[PDB]
Amino acid sequence: PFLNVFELERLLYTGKTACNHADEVWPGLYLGDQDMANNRRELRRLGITHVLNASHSRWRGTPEAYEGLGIRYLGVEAHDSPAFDMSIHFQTAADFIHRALSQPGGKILVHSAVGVSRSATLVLAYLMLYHHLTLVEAIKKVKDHRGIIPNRGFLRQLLALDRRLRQG
Amino acid sequence: FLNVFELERLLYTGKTACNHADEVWPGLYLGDQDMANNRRELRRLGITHVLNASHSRWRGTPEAYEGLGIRYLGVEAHDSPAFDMSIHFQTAADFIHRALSQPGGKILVHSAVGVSRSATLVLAYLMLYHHLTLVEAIKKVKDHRGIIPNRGFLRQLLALDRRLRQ
Repeated sequence: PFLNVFELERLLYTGKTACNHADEVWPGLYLGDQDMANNRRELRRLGITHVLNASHSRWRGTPEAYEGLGIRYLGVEAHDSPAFDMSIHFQTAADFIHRALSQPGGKILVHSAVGVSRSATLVLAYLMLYHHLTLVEAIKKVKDHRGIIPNRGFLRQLLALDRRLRQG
Repeated sequence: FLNVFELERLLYTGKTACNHADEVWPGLYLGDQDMANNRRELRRLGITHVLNASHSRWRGTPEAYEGLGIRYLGVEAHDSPAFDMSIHFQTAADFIHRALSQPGGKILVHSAVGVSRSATLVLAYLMLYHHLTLVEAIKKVKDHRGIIPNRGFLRQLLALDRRLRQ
C-alpha cells in the first residue's frame, strides 16, 4: 500500500511540462503535439514545409491537408514505451530533419501525441548526429524552449548513441 | 557521466515552469520568488496570505506585504535532501488551513523556484487536512504545476504518509 521514493519520482515525472502546443527548439525546428499537427492555420502561419510525425497512425494515415499546404511528410510508427526500439528511427529521422533545415526557408514540425517523448527523442538524436552536441548538451538546448521528458528506455537508447558517437 | 536516472532529474527539474505560480488546489497558489515580488499580480489574484518556504531570517517579512494587508509566515528551509522539512509540516499546514478557511482567502505558498520546498508543504497540507495519501496529493498537484520535491523531502513525506495511515 506504500511505495519507495523512486516510484514517487517516476510518478512526479508524469506531471505538467508542456506550455504550448509547439515550440521552436532549434532554428527552424518546431517540436510539438498532435493538436499542432492538426492545426492547418498555424502550420500555414509558421511556414511549415516539413512534418515528421514520430507517432504515425496507420489508421489516420497522412493528414489530408498537408498536400494543400505544400508539406513534405514523414511518419514513423512508434510507441511511447521504454520497451520500444526508437533507435530504428534515429538516422532516417535525423537525415529528414537535416534536409528540411538545409533547405533555405525550410521549417519543420516534429511531433508526437504530447510532444515530450517520441518526438523529443528524435530531435535530440538529430542534434547529436548533425551538430555533435553531447546528449546532455542537446537536452539543455531543447529544454530551454520546451519541457521534454523522453521515457527511460529512450534515454537509455540515447545514452548508447551518445557513447558510440563520442568514441568514434 | 550522467546515468539515465540523473538524466531524468536534469530534464524534469531543469525544465522551465509554464507559469511563475499555479493554482494547484482551490485558492492555493504554488509558485516562485518572482511571484512573491510581483505586487501587481499579488493584488490581481487577491492574495491574502503568503507562506515563504524559502525565508531568510536577515530579510524580514517583505515590507510591501503589510500595506497590502497580506499575512505572512516564513519557513527558513533549504532545498537539500539533508534538510529536515518535517518539523515544519504541521505549522505550515495550519497556516495554509487558516488562510483557506477565511472567506475569500487566497494563499501563495512559494519557494525560490516553486518545485521543492514549497511543493513539499503543499503536499503535507493536503495529507494532514484533506487526508489524501501522498500519491493522491501528488496526482492532485502534478498536472497543475510540475513539482518535484528533492529525494529527502520525498522520504520525509513517505514517513508522514505511513504515520497518518498507520
